[PDB]
Amino acid sequence: MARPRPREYKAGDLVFAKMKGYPHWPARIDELPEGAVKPPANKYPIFFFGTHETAFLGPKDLFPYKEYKDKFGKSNKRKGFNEGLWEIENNPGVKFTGY
Amino acid sequence: MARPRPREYKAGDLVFAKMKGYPHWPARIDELPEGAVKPPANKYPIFFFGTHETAFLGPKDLFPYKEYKDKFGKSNKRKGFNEGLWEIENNPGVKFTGY
Amino acid sequence: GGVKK
Amino acid sequence: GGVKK
DNA sequence: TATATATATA
DNA sequence: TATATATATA
Repeated sequence: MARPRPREYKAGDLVFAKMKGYPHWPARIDELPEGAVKPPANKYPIFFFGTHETAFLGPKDLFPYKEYKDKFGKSNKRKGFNEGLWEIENNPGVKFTGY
Repeated sequence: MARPRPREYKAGDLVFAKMKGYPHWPARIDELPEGAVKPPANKYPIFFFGTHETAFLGPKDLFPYKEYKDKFGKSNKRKGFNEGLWEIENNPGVKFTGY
Repeated sequence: GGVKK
Repeated sequence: GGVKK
């Protein structure tokens, strides 16, 4: 048995977000404000702690935070990373306009 | 196809010698006089130009000078280096006891 | 930061 | 010079 | 500047 | 396993 990772996310969820070139990165699912350009299907707007960069990523690159903490929550020399770790646990609401 | 570097050298041979922390360095294979303490297997007595320091190195850290000249023969600000570039061209026998 | 990708 | 160690 | 390591990808 | 790229150090 291997529990599948969510195929659906809601605004406010904290995760690890994976892009090519970068370790799994502490992040948050932002809200898509409606009355805007609609994104590609099944992709979510991502807010990265540490850098405050954004991107759109499907569920295949998203890892529920509490679930994958010990696996991805370790020190990393990349710029923003340890700052991100600090933010996902202490101030996860930074610039979040979802609620 | 890729030519191997020498696995044996002879005294007087001019090379680039590489040690940890320093750029590839203009250098020479000195002799090992008989009637002396044997060196560790496959290590050659090295003379560095510019600094006139010595060490023992195996072939992995050695690059024949003519062949690797313009990959390693660029100026560099490390003390002795530019003087070494000068010596490997104009006085490569300096303090050479081999012959 | 901005959009990274 | 001395030994480059 | 110009090294080494850290840690990514291939 | 081997290489490229980012970040720390001397």
